[PDB]
Amino acid sequence: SGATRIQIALKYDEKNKQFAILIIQLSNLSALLQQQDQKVNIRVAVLPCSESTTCLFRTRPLDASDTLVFNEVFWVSMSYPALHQKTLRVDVCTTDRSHLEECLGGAQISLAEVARSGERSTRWYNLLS
Amino acid sequence: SGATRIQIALKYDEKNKQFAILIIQLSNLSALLQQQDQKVNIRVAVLPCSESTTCLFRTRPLDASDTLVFNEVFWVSMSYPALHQKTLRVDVCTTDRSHLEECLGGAQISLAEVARSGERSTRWYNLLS
Repeated sequence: SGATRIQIALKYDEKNKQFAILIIQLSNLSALLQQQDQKVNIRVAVLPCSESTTCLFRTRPLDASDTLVFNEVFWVSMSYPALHQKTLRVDVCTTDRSHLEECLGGAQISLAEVARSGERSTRWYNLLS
Repeated sequence: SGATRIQIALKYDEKNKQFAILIIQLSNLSALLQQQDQKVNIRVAVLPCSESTTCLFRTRPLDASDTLVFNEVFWVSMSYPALHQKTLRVDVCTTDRSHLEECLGGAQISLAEVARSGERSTRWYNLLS
């Protein structure tokens, strides 16, 4: 049925010493989901996790659909040299009133080549189980 | 201190419907490897694994060193559409004196954005322990 993909924009803000992560959307989510009516969120982790900062984020949950748009931004306080040692982990997760994440697949994105300046990069990433 | 990084070149060859993975070198390997007189190899997986074609590759082992150059190229036979669904999993592994193949760290590289054109990308990728 193919790969599920997530589109993510990334941008560093040197003026404020902060990194922006824009979770845009999922495509071909049908490929990753067998059941019906499920709620989906995306868990975002900036790894390895520095203990003097929040490194774990979760989108709001939305009704599963083959294309699914979140458009949520997450800001992380981090210097550029520190940012370049990091990897971004994003996981598509199923959830219910039990409040247990069932994270069915994800991507990992080395941040070593994030630009210090200029425009955001916006790329599609395959999810792996 | 810092991330160990791997430098990898990627290029699709549409004339022969094949994909090239050039494992160039490790950098700052001392971040992940403290033990002495170890030999190190790079394991390379194109996932998910179409059990027809060959998915798993592995460099020769070399004596561990903070900068470590391999320059090995692995060729994968598959059409661009199939390649566009895959993810590349690379790991830095020791070959212990007792034939343990325990792995120190790795990276995950979505291939969704490899150019059919055959434009050669050469990038550094952080490794997560």
